[PDB]
Amino acid sequence: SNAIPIFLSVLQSIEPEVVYAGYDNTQPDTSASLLTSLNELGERQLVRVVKWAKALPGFRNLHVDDQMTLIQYSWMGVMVFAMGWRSYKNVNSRMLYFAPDLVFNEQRMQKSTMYNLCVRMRHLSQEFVWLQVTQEEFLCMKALLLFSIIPVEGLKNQKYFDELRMNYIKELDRVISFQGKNPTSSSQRFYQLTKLLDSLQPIVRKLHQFTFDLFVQSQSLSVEFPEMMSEIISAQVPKILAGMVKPLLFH
Amino acid sequence: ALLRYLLDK
Ligand SMILES: C[C@]12CCC(=O)C[C@@H]1CC[C@@H]1[C@@H]2CC[C@]2(C)[C@@H](O)CC[C@@H]12
Repeated sequence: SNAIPIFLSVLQSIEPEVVYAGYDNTQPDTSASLLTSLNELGERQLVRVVKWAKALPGFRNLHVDDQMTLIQYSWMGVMVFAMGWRSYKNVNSRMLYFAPDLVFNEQRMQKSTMYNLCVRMRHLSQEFVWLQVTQEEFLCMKALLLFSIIPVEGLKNQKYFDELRMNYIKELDRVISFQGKNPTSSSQRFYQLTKLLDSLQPIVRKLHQFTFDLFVQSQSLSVEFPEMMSEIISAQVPKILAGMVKPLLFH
Repeated sequence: ALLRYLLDK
């Protein structure tokens, strides 16, 4: 559907720029300070995710209702995947590189009160190291995450979504073979990377549970949620936890 | 609103 050297050019050109959390690293870390900063980081990243998705070819040809649905449900996965890439490129996946001014070591993972989820996210980052994911594969795979979760009743124009998603799957397939392999080695690589994408979903589901817990207790825990974060978490996350969405896997 | 505001820009 779209030439392989062109696709990578478009994806590189629209890739969001670095965003800082704005965290005061001179302060002592508390659960509330770290979680509020992550909430603030998510709001800042979410603004870039919308601008990014709008520039993804074919996305804005969806009905605006479906565009809302896709961003509302997939923003967690897109951000966690990009975070794993950042940790791979910056600290060789030894720490969680949420932002240049918000890097989690073991101490911050403990005081965040989601230590086990942080460990799971570092394991995801380590898969980048073991697989030696290219930047070209990363960009194609991240684009696919916009097409990873849909309502159980489907979208307004499900058929167009189906073909656009199939298209972006083909783009990943073509990028892998574009890089010199035999067809056997390219077929294994496609399975590895799609299995990597599917491994995101259990992590994302736990993160959706965790963020709804924080939101419910935000006042008592002194954990602040920015405005757009609150609008999505108070609307689409409950539907996710109610089983009203389905992940679109590969394996 | 808000997410819709960003998409309509
Ligand atoms: C997406 C963020 C912020 C962006 C990023 O790099 C990944 C990270 C993953 C955990 C999230 C956080 C946003 C805010 C969240 C949702 C907290 O509420 C609980 C888990 C956090």
